[PDB]
Amino acid sequence: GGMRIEIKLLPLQDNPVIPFNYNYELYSQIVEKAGAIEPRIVKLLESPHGYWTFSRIIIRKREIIPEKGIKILSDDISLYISSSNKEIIKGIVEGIEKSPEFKIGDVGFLVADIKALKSKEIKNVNIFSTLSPIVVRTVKFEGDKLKHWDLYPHDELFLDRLRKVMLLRYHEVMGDLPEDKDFRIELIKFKPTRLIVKDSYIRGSLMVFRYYGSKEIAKFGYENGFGEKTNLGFGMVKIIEEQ
Repeated sequence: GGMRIEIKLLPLQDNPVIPFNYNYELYSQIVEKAGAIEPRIVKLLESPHGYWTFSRIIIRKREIIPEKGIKILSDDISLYISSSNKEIIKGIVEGIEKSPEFKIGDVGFLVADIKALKSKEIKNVNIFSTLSPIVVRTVKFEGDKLKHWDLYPHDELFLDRLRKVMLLRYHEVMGDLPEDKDFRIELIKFKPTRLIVKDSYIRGSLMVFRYYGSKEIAKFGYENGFGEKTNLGFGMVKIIEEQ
């Protein structure tokens, strides 16, 4: 069943401005903290198959400062993390309880609280909303090397690519392919995003979509994120009753 948690963050400085592209730095700290308590889950945490996922830092009141970052205008800040593997979550929770400080750019944060969220029931039909951008890629030509091409819901290959990615990740993480491998989605809301992850741009979709199909895959995406690069802080979604 895995677990989903909410981490409340308290900035040490007032009205700080954090950079927009903090994914790799945040990812690194979580892995570093979890590894200190259980070196054996580091391999799972760093695997590109996405054994877990995390959201973007959710700030209740923010202001986008072009060419500077995100200006925090509130102490109500949350970071959500999820995984189908309870052992991963316990490693992360314990790791953070022991080392409660996070550095995002030049802004420091203190973990103010860690709460387990209720894992909602997953059905054959669900309305999902992104907490972090969904990344779905394909391979396109670029000189003498294969370059990854980021897709969006309006792209013809999006759905088939998403389907393949989910099946591949499910096999690696769960151990075998899901009995029901089929699903479709219908876009409700959409906005493209671009983020630098370590040294490269990763383009994804912030979106609200209705999912139809395989319950096994819906549950997997809900717990481990939809799409690719989930362990780097992508593809996390929440369930909404109607929106």
